Amino acid sequence: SSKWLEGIRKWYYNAAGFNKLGLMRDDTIHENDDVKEAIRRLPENLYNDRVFRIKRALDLSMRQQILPKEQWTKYEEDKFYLEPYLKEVIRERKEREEWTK
Amino acid sequence: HPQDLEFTRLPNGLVIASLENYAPASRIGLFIKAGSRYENFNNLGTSHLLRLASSLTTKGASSFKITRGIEAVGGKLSVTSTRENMAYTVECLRDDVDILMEFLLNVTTAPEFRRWEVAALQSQLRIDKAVAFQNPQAHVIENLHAAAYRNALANSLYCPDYRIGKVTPDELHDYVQNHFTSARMALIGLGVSHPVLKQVAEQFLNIRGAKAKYRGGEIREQNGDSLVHAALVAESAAIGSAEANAFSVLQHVLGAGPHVKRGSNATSSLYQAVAKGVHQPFDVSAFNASYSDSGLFGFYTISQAASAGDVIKAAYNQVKTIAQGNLSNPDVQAAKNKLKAGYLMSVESSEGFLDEVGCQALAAGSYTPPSTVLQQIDAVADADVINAAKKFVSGRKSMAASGNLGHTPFIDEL
Amino acid sequence: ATYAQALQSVPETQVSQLDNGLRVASEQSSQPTCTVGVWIDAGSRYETEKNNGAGYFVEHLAFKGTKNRPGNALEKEVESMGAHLNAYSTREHTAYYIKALSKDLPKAVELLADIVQNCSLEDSQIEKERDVILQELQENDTSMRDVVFNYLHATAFQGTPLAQSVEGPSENVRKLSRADLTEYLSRHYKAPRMVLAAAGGLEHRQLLDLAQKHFSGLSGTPTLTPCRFTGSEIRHREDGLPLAHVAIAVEGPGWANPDNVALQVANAIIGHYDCTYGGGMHLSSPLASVAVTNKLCQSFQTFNICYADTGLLGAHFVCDHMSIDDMMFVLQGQWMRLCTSATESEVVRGKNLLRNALVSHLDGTTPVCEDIGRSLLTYGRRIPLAEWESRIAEVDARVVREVCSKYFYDQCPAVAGFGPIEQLPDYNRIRSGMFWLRF
Repeated sequence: SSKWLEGIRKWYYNAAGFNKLGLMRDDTIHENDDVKEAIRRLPENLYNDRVFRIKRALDLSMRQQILPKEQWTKYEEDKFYLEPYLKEVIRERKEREEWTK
Repeated sequence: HPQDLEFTRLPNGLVIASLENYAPASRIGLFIKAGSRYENFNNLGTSHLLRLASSLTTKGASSFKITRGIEAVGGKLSVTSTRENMAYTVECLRDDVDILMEFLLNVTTAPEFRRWEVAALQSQLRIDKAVAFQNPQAHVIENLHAAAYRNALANSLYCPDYRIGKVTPDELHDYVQNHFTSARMALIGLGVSHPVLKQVAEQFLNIRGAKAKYRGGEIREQNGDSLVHAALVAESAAIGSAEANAFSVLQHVLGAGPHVKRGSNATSSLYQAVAKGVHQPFDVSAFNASYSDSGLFGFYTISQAASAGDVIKAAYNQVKTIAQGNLSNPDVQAAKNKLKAGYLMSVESSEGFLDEVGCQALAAGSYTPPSTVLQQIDAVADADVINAAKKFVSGRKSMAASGNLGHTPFIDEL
Repeated sequence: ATYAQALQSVPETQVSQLDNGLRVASEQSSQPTCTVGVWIDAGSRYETEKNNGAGYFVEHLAFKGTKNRPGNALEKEVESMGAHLNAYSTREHTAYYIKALSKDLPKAVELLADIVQNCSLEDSQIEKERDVILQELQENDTSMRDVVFNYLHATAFQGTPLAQSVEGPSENVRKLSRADLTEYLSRHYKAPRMVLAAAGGLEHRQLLDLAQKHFSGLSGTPTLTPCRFTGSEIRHREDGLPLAHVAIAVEGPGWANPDNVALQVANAIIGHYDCTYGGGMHLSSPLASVAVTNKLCQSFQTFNICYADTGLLGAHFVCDHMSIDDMMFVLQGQWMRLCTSATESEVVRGKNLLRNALVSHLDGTTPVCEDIGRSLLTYGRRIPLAEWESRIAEVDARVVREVCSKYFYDQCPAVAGFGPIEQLPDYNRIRSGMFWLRF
């Protein structure tokens, strides 16, 4: 049932690897310009925390070294912050397209 | 034409004045007491920021939907404000007012005001203040109000230099929550019917500071640009009084803007007597700033720097010889007819007619037709004019000045 | 109400003639005021070389001494009746009108007859007012937009009297004579060419009676030549200016073509922008959205002005000199976009904007009476609003691409450049990028 799909999700989140460099979900997003608008529109404190986590990740991958066991961001306590903002940017994209057609 | 106005003051606090005439250019004004006097020293620039914030995302419809739809039906939205008021004016065809009315509803009662658009709005504030103060007279007038109120009426129509950026939109949203309440809205309409606005204003708004004293003093600006501006005003008369109407007839007797282009202010006796006094190219007028709980009145002078105080002395002696009863009475009647022409020709269009009919409606509580107001222009005795001028002489002073101020006195030699 | 309810309830603007050449007309209205004016079809087009600035001189000289009344008793009586008095003289059409109250109506028509046919002139007046008009040229020298449009005319009409500036050169100002000025008065005002147009709280019966009662005795009893639109560039490099002013225009169709209305639709689509608007990134106009996006212009206006079967289909943008070729590129890009790929929704939006601008323009007293006066000097008639709704409904995107393929697509421009023109490209770049080779 629904419990099994969530267990697949938890396995995949552990085997993905971006919890071993301390990152969170909304820090691996590939940039179009919509992503760039969503990154522009952030509140300041989470933007600073984003750049700190990114900079630790680039450091650790520079010396190709994984964080300890204890500092891994465990599943479903990471902040899913970008999906409102990126959702609204894509919504305005669809709005431009449906208005000009 | 068997048609005329229609009124209803909806008793939970709002006004509706519809005028179903047969003109295609239909206009909707929505008038609120939310001007600069409801904003204090800790949130300056906020009404200016709200004026340029006409076109943002509202609760349900983003700014794209709003701007593109209103331009697609082709309506034009202008927003105008004074120290007392704001005024949302949407002008369009006679048939396309319901969706523009819903966009007006969104603009009023649907605030989101998101932060990146607020930053773009900061840039817009800087550009707007430059376009404002690149003309000298408005700078002088804001100095003048700053030199005659020890409270919230002295503030600008704009953003001061230190409120750029330091203003956040949640200050605006709390400003919405404490002043855009439903008991403060006068909805006036030209070209629309009463039941349309009755349904909209009845179902579609649904929400629900202190007096200003007299400061007294002067504000100088050394500018060094060969056009000395000087405005001198005393506190005269609040709203409503035929005393203030007598000050209006007084400024007609003194002289207002020239009714003839390329003239020399013929019956405007200030410039006649001061051209007799000073033989130079200069420019003199009178001015009156009536507001609800207080008022102001005085004169204004553009002059060369070398002959400024001579003009100020001469016109001041003209005010003294008029306040000491040395004039003619049918000239007061012809100036009453000048105010008749002024009031009837401030309501030529749809637009200024809308403006002052609604501002009078929001001020006086009910509508008053213009013909009895013309009767009230003619029906004020000359003793009221003389006592008003003597009250202006008897009062204190308020002087704003700008330019090469090395030939202009301060107080005593005024 | 509906569109038939819109166009149905309409006044009719009765016209007539007096057999002196006096074309009289009026429109009733509901206001308790009026505006009574004379439009005289005499501007800079109806002059010679040797007297550039005669008409400007008269419209600045006809208020300082009348025939019966002394040195300023005219204006004295005008402020005695409490009314506004205005005069402005274009390159072909001249206006003298009184915005007055209803009660002083025979006084109004008598004073207007005094201004029209009953002016005195003194030589102390020509002396002092000559000094005044040199002051006024000092005033005009920094009003940059009029400097631009005077550049535009003065290059587009080499030879013809249309390129005469209304003010005239100052060396044509300080050599005049009252006899030659009145010889212009006595040759170029006479029989047909004047409309007594009134608007407001009166009647055509009333105004016809006052016309017969006042203006009878004008005793009215050989011009209007074509105009060669040459097309070139004029430029004034002066880098002591902060803002750059560039105008570009091509040949205007005039009045005897509904292609006037077609270009009104097109320049309703393109139109105008200023830096002090609300909402920049969401403008429907693509030129406006791009000029906000890359922050190009301070302002522009893309518009029409026409004289009798000629004129300037025009555009005028103000921007900083480090952004000129970009603005010119996107301007020609929108022109050629209308030339080839004119689709329907933009035509619909332009027709809505034409409705709005036309109706809200024709308002009040002075715009109404201005419309009627310049209509019945040029047309012979006034256009009713049913004609405007019909000639809006007539024009679609096919008419747009026809008019744009004739008027824009590879036609020689007139470019007036003023200020910091250092980036502003050569005329051949305007020529080669003016059309498209489909890029």
